Amino acid sequence: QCESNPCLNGGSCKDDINSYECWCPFGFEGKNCEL
Amino acid sequence: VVPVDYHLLMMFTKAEHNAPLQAKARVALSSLLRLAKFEAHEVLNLHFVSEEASREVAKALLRELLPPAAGFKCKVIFHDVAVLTDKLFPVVEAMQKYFSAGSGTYYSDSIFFLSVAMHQIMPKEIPRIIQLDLDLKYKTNIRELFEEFDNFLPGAVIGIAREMQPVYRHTFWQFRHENPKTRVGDPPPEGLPGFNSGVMLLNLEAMRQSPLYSHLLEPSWVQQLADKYHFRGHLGDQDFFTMIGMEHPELFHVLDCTWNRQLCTWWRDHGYSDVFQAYFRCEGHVKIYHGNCNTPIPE
Ligand SMILES: *[C@@H]1O[C@H](CO)[C@@H](O)[C@H](O[C@H]2OC[C@@H](O)[C@H](O[C@H]3OC[C@@H](O)[C@H](O)[C@H]3O)[C@H]2O)[C@H]1O
Ligand SMILES: O=c1ccn([C@@H]2O[C@H](COP(=O)(O)OP(=O)(O)O)[C@@H](O)[C@H]2O)c(=O)[nH]1
Ligand SMILES: [Mn+2]
Repeated sequence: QCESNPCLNGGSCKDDINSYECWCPFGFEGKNCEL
Repeated sequence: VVPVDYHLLMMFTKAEHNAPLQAKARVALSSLLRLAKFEAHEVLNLHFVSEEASREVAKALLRELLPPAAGFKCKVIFHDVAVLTDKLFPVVEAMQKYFSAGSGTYYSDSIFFLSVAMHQIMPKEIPRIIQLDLDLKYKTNIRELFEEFDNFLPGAVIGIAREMQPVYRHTFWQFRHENPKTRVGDPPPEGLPGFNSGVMLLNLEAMRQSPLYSHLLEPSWVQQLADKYHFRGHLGDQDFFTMIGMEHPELFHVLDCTWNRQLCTWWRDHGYSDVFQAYFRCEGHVKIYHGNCNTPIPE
């Protein structure tokens, strides 16, 4: 198991090796949609 | 009397030195067995998919719980995770890259697709089986779930409850973006929120006998739909059923939410505050609680 990618783009797992952007769902920011 | 067999199947792997999983299993199996009632000529078959260390753990748990109060005949069967993995792999290989954590195709993920090819893994004497998670709490007699098989419309092969979080809202983002009018990923009652694999009525005969279902297993069909839906997941069978459920809802008998009342709220806290309620709502007399994402079950 991996932790779900909080980002809307890339793979299903967070810290997808092949992703460089993180499009966050509304109201979140940060490299893992933390704040 | 002609003896009537009932079949349940649970995954129970890597359970040695995993006390949270053993306690989950204990809660599930003890409520299951306390509340089950079967007629004298009926037998409950409990299938476990386990490597050899989890087989011994399960046996220790089961001997403390069997025979059941209600006194009905119960049989335990173990299936080797390594044997099933090898059987599943030719069928399941091509779907793994879309629905496993994360890339690409590993043997260790193959068993998470067991349900999709259960009709080819189980003896043909087994016409139907109910696959269940071990993080459940049964509030009723499991015998009652089996009558849901009778509600399958022509062409339906699998019974399954909806996913109760907007995980598929999130997963289908790009397809939703390109198709503003889609119901794919929307909440009930009118949207298609996807499925949860915690409780599944696998009609093996109907699965075997469905030409549509058989085609959908083929590498190029899996590939075409995952491309159409821009689908990437890590939840295995749940993902595959959810996806082909978007294309071909006729395959699925949707169970009442009360048969699989998911308690996980992880997605509420990860971008879906405003809509979470519309996915999570479940009303009626709860028959099975599902403590998914390690969520403690109320008592
Ligand atoms: C995203 O990652 C997080 C953090 O690891 C997970 O908690 C999320 O998974 C939860 O939310 C969605 C549910 O679909 C999921 O429960 C299912 O998991 C697959 C099946 O094994 C199971 O029967 C089903 O309940 C839940 O854990 C994840 O989306
Ligand atoms: O190490 C593990 C992890 C999972 N499971 C089985 O697979 C199911 C899926 O995991 P779980 O239900 O804990 O996660 P959920 O997907 O429901 O959040 C469990 O009920 C177990 O039956 C297992 O046997 N060993
Ligand atoms: Mn579960």
